Amino acid sequence: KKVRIAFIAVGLRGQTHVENMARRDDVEIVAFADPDPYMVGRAQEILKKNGKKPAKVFGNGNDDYKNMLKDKNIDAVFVSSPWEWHHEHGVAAMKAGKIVGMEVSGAITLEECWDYVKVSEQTGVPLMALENVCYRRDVMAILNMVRKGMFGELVHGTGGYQHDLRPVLFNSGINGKNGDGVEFGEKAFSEAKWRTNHYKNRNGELYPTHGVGPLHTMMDINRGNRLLRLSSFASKARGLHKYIVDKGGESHPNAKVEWKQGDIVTTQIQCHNGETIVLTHDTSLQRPYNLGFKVQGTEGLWEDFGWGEAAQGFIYFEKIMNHSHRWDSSEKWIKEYDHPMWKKHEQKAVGAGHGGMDYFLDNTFVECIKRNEAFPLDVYDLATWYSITPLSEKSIAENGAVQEIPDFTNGKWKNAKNTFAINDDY
Amino acid sequence: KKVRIAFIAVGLRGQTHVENMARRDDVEIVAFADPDPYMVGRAQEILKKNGKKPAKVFGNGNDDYKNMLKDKNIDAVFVSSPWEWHHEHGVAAMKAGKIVGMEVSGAITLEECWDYVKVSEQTGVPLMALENVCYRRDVMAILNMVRKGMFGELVHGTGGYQHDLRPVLFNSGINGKNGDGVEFGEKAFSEAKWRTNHYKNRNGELYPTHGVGPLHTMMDINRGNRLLRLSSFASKARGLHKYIVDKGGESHPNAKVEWKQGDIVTTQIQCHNGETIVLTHDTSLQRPYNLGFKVQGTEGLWEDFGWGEAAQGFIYFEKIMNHSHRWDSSEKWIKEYDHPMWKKHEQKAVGAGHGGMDYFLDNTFVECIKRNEAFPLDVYDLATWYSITPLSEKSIAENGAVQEIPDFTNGKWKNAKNTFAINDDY
Ligand SMILES: NC(=O)c1ccc[n+]([C@@H]2O[C@H](COP(=O)([O-])OP(=O)(O)OC[C@H]3O[C@@H](n4cnc5c(N)ncnc54)[C@H](O)[C@@H]3O)[C@@H](O)[C@H]2O)c1
Ligand SMILES: NC(=O)c1ccc[n+]([C@@H]2O[C@H](COP(=O)([O-])OP(=O)(O)OC[C@H]3O[C@@H](n4cnc5c(N)ncnc54)[C@H](O)[C@@H]3O)[C@@H](O)[C@H]2O)c1
Repeated sequence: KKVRIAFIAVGLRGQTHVENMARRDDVEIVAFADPDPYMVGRAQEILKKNGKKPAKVFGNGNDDYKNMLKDKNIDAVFVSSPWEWHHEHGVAAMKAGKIVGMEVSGAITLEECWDYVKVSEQTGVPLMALENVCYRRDVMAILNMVRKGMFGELVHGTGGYQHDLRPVLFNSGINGKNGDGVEFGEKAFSEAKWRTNHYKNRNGELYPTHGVGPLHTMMDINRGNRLLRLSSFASKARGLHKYIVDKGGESHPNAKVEWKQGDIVTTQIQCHNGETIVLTHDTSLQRPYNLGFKVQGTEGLWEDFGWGEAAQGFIYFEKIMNHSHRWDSSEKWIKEYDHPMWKKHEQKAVGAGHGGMDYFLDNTFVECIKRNEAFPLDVYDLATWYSITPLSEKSIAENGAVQEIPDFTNGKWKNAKNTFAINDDY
Repeated sequence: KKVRIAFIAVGLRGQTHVENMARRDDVEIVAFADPDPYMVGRAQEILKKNGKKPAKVFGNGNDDYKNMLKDKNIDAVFVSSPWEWHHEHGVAAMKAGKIVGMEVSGAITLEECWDYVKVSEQTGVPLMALENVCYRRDVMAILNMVRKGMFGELVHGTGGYQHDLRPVLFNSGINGKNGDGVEFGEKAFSEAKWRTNHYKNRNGELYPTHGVGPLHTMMDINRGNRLLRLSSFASKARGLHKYIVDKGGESHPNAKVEWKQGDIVTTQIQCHNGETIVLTHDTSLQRPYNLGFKVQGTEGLWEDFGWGEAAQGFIYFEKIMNHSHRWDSSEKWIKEYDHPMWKKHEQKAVGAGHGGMDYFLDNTFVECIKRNEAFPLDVYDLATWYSITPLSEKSIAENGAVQEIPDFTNGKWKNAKNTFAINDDY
């Protein structure tokens, strides 16, 4: 009756998924696949901490996931691997008959986006885009207000991954430590080992899901609407070089690397039903954390400035606020229109509980498997968001030229219905 | 010894310029040219109120400015006419040997942008772009911080004319009244008479100067940097139709007009020295007033949410703020780094004084004439900002295709020096 789940990659983010599953007694954690013994060790400690038995470890090189996927007992897998490993891990999972929870990122190539959907359609094995910010308390509250008609008809939104990643892109290489050095690549630890190389070799919207995901759900993208085209402008890169000099001096070998990834990459996107979206990738500069959300329609306007707390935003509703022409604090609105799912299950995610928005994301994953129902953020959505990355890179190489975004649904977007957070349970 | 100034167009904005000049005893207001007797009447009342003698009125049709320009006593003129009249009024002014203060807007065509500069170079008569938001107290404070090196090297900025104009684009037609009806065109009053037609017939960045101007001064545009290219995305238009129905019912003839101007138009702009700029035109929807400024560099980040007051923003300076990773209120920073010009001349613009940012703008205009010095926002800048409009329209017609922005300076941008607000007087 319970769901048997394994993990491909149990690094820092895979470990969060391990803790979420480890806390549920409707899930048995069967196995881990990860070639790093230190990462596996803390994942196993998360298990011991929750009173669940250890997992079978597949730590023999990069290809040992192939052997874990032969386990017929395995129902579903979480893929929390580096960006370059996403496609290989997920399709091999679906081909082995394993339902996939796919961590976010962009695609390495446009080609893998199509291979996700086409492999999933052939195998009949569904895949969930694990976009956690779609389950952020304020975002879910705003979604609820949009559905209540409080924003009227939406015309425009903004959002973006705007989060200082300098302390994560560089470290010493010591296991367990970030922001303690200027090393990246083979000798560095966690994301510095692999993510930072993408900043050296590429220039584009490398991380579009956190900003676009909320807007996707609010504007019915792939569910009565879809994304038509985009154009990407990239600023110069200055922040990663400056950080390396300020932390580890001019004498470091790494002070010599020219970074291709501009500090700010902005992407304009046209939607079928008239809306427009602007994303911003901002990870190599000093700043507070803020994804820079704007949801704007004919009767409502919301803008945030924080990391998702009720009071960390501004809101204006003309007809409800007596045409005051002044921002209200978002606080009372986010609390009044807290999504039923959060109001019901709050104490599983926060307070007594744990995980926050991540609890709710992985809860949907598990409940969709148990109930044998389609994921609300599915393989078509993954492919769509993922495609923003290679198409932004092509736009930048073509000095901002407009790239057409493919329709990965082949017409299915027209009549598909929005099933994201449409009840209070999952 | 004093400057003799006339006015082409004395509508509501021209009247502000009349009041500014009327309050100075280093200026004599000689004449007005305006075919609307009601507008002339309140301009004359502004004169009587300040104890200055009445002006010669040239109110005989649209072409009566041509006769006012024959007055050899006239040193300079302010042009505060409708957008479609800007080019004709300004070049005729320069050809008559009159120094021009040009009100802001965009260009009707790309062609007039070149004609401004080429007429000014031939006649030797300079023209000032009257961008008042460049003199906004918080903006001037931020400019000062940028020049002090507090933001480090700038990579990115945002800004935009985001101001609910629905009550101005439609009125009854009664003289002196806005937001009191649903009429526009020949029977409507003030800006509803002419501006609203642009929303019917065009779709683009119709008003770029308020957002781009501050960034221009901070990034040294046309003064060691310049604008390379742009791409414009337009959302659907819904807000003007909705406003007409909510105010004057479905039965109005105007409920039938399909508006071409999308509610949100965003424009990405590449700068020569690596910076990028995103503008937003937002005038046909409910919202508080906020131009949505962002100034972002390697050591500082500023974002506003208000209409320019010290506390209406957030700021983060890594090295000065102990790497707190938290927004500070902009209040103490805007006050501490108040531009010397404001600190010195505060009481001429606010408190005992009058005009605010507009006092400082028109003060620079007058002091540059008296001193026979080049304007800091000159004819090349006008042409540049103005060009954003027709090029955005072309981009939207071409589904976001990238338009090259001309170099109106012909290489002069490389060695030209930033002279905007570089002293405490003008
Ligand atoms: N949604 C979120 O809030 C969120 C947050 C952080 C990271 N992420 C995403 O999670 C993914 C991983 O990020 P991370 O922070 O955990 O990085 P990490 O370096 O800590 O984890 C990567 C792990 O993958 C393992 N790995 C590499 N190749 C493998 C292979 N071939 N087979 C099995 N395991 C392999 C590594 O040994 C490591 O343990 C990325 O896609 C990242 O963008 C998402
Ligand atoms: N910088 C700012 O803060 C600011 C603010 C508002 C408006 N503006 C700009 O000022 C300009 C005018 O706007 P407004 O609000 O004063 O509009 P308005 O309708 O009140 O004024 C326009 C005036 O021009 C006159 N006019 C029209 N054709 C003329 C002609 N051929 N010769 C002489 N006069 C003529 C009209 O009779 C009217 O009095 C526009 O470019 C607008 O964008 C700037």
